[PDB]
Amino acid sequence: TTSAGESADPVTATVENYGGETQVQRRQHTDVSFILDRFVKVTPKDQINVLDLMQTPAHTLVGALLRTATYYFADLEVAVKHEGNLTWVPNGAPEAALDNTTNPTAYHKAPLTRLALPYTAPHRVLATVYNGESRALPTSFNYGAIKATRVTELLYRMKRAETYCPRPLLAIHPDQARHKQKIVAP
Amino acid sequence: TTSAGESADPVTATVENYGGETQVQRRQHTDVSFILDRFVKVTPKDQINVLDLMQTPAHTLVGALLRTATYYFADLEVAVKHEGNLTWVPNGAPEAALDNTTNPTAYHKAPLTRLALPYTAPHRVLATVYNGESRALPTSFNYGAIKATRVTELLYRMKRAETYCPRPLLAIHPDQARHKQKIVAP
Amino acid sequence: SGNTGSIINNYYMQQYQNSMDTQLGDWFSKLASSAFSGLFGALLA
Amino acid sequence: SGNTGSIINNYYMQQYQNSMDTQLGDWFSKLASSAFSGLFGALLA
Amino acid sequence: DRILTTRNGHTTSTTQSSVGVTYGYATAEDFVSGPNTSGLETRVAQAERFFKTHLFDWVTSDPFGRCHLLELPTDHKGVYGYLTDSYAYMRNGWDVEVTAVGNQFNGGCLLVAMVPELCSIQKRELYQLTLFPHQFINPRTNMTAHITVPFVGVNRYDQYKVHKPWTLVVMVVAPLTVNSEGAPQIKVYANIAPTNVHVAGEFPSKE
Amino acid sequence: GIFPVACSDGYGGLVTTDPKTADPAYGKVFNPPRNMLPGRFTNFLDVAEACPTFLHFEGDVPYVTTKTDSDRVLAQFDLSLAAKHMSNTFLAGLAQYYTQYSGTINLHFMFTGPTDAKARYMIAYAPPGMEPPKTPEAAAHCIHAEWDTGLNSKFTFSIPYLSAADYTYTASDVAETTNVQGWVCLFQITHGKADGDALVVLASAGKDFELRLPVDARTQ
Amino acid sequence: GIFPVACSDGYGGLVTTDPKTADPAYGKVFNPPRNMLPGRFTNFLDVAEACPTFLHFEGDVPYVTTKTDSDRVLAQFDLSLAAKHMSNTFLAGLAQYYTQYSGTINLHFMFTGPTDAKARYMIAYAPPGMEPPKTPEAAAHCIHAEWDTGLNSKFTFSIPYLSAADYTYTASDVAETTNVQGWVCLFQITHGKADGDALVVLASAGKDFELRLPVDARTQ
Repeated sequence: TTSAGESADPVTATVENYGGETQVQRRQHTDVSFILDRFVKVTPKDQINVLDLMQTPAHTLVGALLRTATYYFADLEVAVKHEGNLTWVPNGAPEAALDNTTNPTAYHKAPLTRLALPYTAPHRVLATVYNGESRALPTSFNYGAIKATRVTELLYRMKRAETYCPRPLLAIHPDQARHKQKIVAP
Repeated sequence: TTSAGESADPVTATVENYGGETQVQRRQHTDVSFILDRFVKVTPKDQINVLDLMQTPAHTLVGALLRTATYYFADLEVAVKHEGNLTWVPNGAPEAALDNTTNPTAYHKAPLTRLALPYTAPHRVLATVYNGESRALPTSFNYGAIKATRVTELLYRMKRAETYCPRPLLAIHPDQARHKQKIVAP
Repeated sequence: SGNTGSIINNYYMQQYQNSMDTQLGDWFSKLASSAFSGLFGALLA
Repeated sequence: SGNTGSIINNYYMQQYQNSMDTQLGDWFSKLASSAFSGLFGALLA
Repeated sequence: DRILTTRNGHTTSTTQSSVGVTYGYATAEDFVSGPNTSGLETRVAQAERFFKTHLFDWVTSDPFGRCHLLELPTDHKGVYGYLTDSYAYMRNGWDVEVTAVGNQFNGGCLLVAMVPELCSIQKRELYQLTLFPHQFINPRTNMTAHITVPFVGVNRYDQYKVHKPWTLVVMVVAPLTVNSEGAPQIKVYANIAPTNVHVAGEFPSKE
Repeated sequence: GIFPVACSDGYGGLVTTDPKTADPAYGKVFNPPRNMLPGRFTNFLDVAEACPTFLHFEGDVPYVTTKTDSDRVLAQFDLSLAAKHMSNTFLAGLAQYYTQYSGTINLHFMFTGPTDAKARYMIAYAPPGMEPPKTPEAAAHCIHAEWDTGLNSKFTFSIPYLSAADYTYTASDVAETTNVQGWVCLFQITHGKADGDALVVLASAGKDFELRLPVDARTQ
Repeated sequence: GIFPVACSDGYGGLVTTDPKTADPAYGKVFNPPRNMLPGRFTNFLDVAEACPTFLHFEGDVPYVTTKTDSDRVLAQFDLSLAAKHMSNTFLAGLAQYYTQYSGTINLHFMFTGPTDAKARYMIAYAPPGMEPPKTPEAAAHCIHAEWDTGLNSKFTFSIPYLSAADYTYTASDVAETTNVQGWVCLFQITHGKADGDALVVLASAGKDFELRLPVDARTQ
C-alpha cells in the first residue's frame, strides 16, 4: 500500500494486500467507559483530602490511562476506609465546611463506606493538563473534599467517563530487546 | 428600566435591555421542600429532650434557613444515638409518660435508631417567632419529647416542609471588601 | 417531591408514613412572575 | 453502558444517581473508519 | 501541480505543493453563544486574517527531537492583538501554515503538530507526537504544512491573558541533509490566522 | 427454601443527606387543615427576586450621597455575593449556603432628593483582568447604562453574567485578592443643586439567577 | 409477617472491579452542557489505529539510515509489543495494560531522502521456530513485500497475525528468550546515491487488531 507521505491521512493496510483475509475484531475491553470504571488506590492525607483525579498515581492503569485524555468528564464514586464520620463537602466550598455534619456526612460502618458523587465542577469538562502555567493545575478542577478523624484507604472510581484529545502514553523502557518480565505460570 | 419608586411593585429588568439574552434557569436546589430535607445536628439534653425545631442552631443551614419562614409545617424524622431504650411521647403528653414503654419505644440497636414522626401539634402550622411575648415561644409548639438512659447524638430532618411569610436572613458580616475564607483546593 | 428519590413504591401505607392532610371547605411565585419588565420608556434604536 | 451489569432496573431515581446532563442548542472513530485502504497501485495478477 | 490557495479576510497564500489541509479534532466549530455569556458575545471578522512569524533555522547539525514550541495566541501587533487588550473573554480557532522552503535536493523531515495545552514536552513522548493534528514537511515532497483546528478547552471562552490553549510544535524527525545540491540551511516560518473569533465584555479604557 | 440475598459491604451506612425515608412509628394522624393560608413560598429564589433588599455603604448606610468635588465615584465594588456591600442583602444571605451561582443580579437605584435637586448617574460593569475604572470617561468603554432623576424615582440595571466558566463561586478564596468576577462602579456624571441627596440602592435576583450545591459553611 | 431471606456467606465482599453501582448521596445536579465538543474518542484502539507513532532504533532514533557496505539488514526485531523497538509507540504503551492481544500490526515506512536518492527495501516476516534471516535472498522465502522510493513517499505493510493459539501474550516471559511470535526483518535490496538517507518508521493497529483482559502490571 503505497501512499503520499506527508498527507497525515489515515492509511490502514489490510492483510488482503497479500492474499489473506481480515478477521473479526471485538474491542469491548478497550472502550473508554469500560476500562476506566475500576477502583484505583490513592495514598491519602490523614484528614482532609481533596478529591482530585490527578491524585491517582500516573503509573497505575486508571492513572496513566486517564492521563491520555486532555479533557475528561466523569462522575466519581469513592470507597473510603476511615475512623469517625466521613464528610464530603461539594466543589468550591470553604474548607471550614468540612466540620459541619449537615454536609453529606456518612456515619461509620464496617468495613468501608462506598458512595457515589456527582460531577460538581463549574467547568464543562476537567483537564489533565493546563497551560495557564509553564502540578500547577487550577484549584477549581476537583470533585470536592473529604474529611474524617482518620482516612486510611481511599479509592477512586470513574463512572460514565468521557475523554477528549488523546495525549501520548508510554511504556516502561527496556534495556534488552525484550522487556523480559516474569509471567504467571502453572 | 425606569419605574415609579415607592410603588413596591416587583420590577425585574432582563439583560435584554441592553442587547443580550436571558438564559435558562434551573432552581431545584433552592426549593424549600428540597433544601430543608437534610439531617441537622442538635446538641441534646442527657435524658429528656423535647423535639423542638427551634433547638436547631440558628447558624446551621437547616437552622437558619428554617428561620426565614415565620410559619412552617413539616413532618419530622429523628435519628438518635443512645443507650437503653428510646421512648417518644406525643405532643401535649405528661412528662411522666416518658417512662411507660407502651409509648412508641424503640429497643436499642447499633448504631443509631432512625424514626419518622408525624406532625402532632394542635395548631395548623407552627411558628418560628411569636409575639405573645416581647426563647419565649408557646410550649405547645413542639413535636413531642424523647427520653433514653443517655441520648448522645440527635439529628432532626424535616419532611414535606412548607413555609410561610419569609423573615430576613443574614450573612456573616465581613471587615475587608471580600469575606476571604479559604476555599477547598487541589 | 422533595429530597426523596426511589422508583419502587413505598412499603408502608401512607397514613402510617406521613401525617394525612385535610382540606377545609404559591403567592411569592405569582408575585415574582408578575414582575414588570423592559421599559416605561419610549425606546430608541 | 460501561462496567455496570445488572438486569434489574436501578433502585434510585437517576437524578439521584448520576449528574443529569444538559444539551445546548465520535471523532476518532470517524477518523479511523475513513482510513484509505488497499492500493494507489495499478495491481497485477 | 498540487496547488492550493487559501484566503482569510483580504489576505491569501497560494502554494504549489499543497498535500492538503488537515483538520484536527473537528471539521466545524461548535456552539458559540452559550449560557455563560448572556448573549453578549460578538464575532469580530476583521481579526480573521493571516500573520507571519519566524520559527527557527533548521540547521544541518540539529539532531532528532530538536523541537520548537510556539504557544498561541502570541505577541501580535494588529487587530487580533488589540482585541486581546480590549475584551475580557474570547474564543477562536487557528489555521496554521508552516513553511520550510529548502529545495528538492535537501533531505530529512520536520513534523508539524498543533498540541492543546503544551507547557513544554518530555523527550520520550516526542515519539508519539503524531497523536496531535499534524503534518510532515519533507523537502523532497512539500514545503508547507497546513493544519486547521477548532477552539478547544474547559471553557466556552477563554482568558488569553492567562491561558494559551494551543501550542504549535515543529520537530525534527530526520536531520536535514545538504548533500551536493540542497540548501545549506532552511529557515522555518509560520503563517497563522485566527478563525471564527468571538469576543465578550469590554475592558474600560487604558486611562 | 428462602430467597438468598447477598448483604453487601460498603452500603447502608447512614448518610446525613440520603433520599431514603425512615420507618414509621405511630400512625393514622390527621393534620388540622391549612389550605389557602397566606404568604406561601415554595422557592427561596422566588422570594429573593420578588423582594430586593438594601446595600450597605460606608458608615453603614443603604444610600450613597452626592458629592460636590472633583471626584465622581459614588461607589465601586467587587461583584461578589460575598462582598461587604452585599453583606446585608437577602441574596447574599442565601448565597452563603450554596457553593456556586449563575445568572443576572439586578440592582435598583432609587433617588430620593427634593423635587428641585437633579442628577445623572452611570453604572458600568468592568470585567476582570484589568484595573477597574476611576472616571466615567474611562468606564464609558464598559457595559454601562446611564440615567437621570425625574418623575420616576427608581432605575433598575441587571449586572450581566459573564464568565469563562458556566457557574461561578459564591465565596471568595483567602488566596485570591485580584477579584475574579470583575467590578461594578456607580458614578455621578452631573448634579444640580443636589448636594447631600441620597441614592438608596437595593439588589435582587434576575429572571435567570440560580444558586446551586448547598453546603453548610458555618455561616453566621 | 416479614419476608424471610437468607443472608448468604461468601458474597458481597467489596470487589475492586464489580459491576454494581454505589449508593447516591447528593442529588439533582445538572452538568454544564458539553455536546459537540471536539476531539472525542470512545475507544483506545480507534485512537491507536488512526494515529501511528514512531519506532525506536539504536542511538534512540525513529529512522533507519541506508548503508554502503556488504551488510543489508536495516533492522530486525522480535515481534513483541514488549519489544525495545516498539517501546515508545502508543500501541506498545497501551498494550502494557492488557495481557493478550490478537490481529494485525501495521508498519508504515516513510522515505525522506533527497529527490535524487533512490532505494528498494524489503520487509519479510519470519515465523517462529527457526533462526531469522540474515540476507534478503534467504528472507525471500518468507511473507515478504518489497517496495521502492518514488513520488509516493510512504509504504504500509501489515504484519500478519499467525499463531497456533487464538490470542497471544502482550508481554515477554523472563524464562522465554527464543521469541515465541517470530521476527520482522527490514532489508535493503539496493540504493542509488542514497547513502546517509533516513527511512522513518511508524506503527499502528490494523482493522482487526484487538487487546484484551486488562491488568495493572506496575507498568511505568
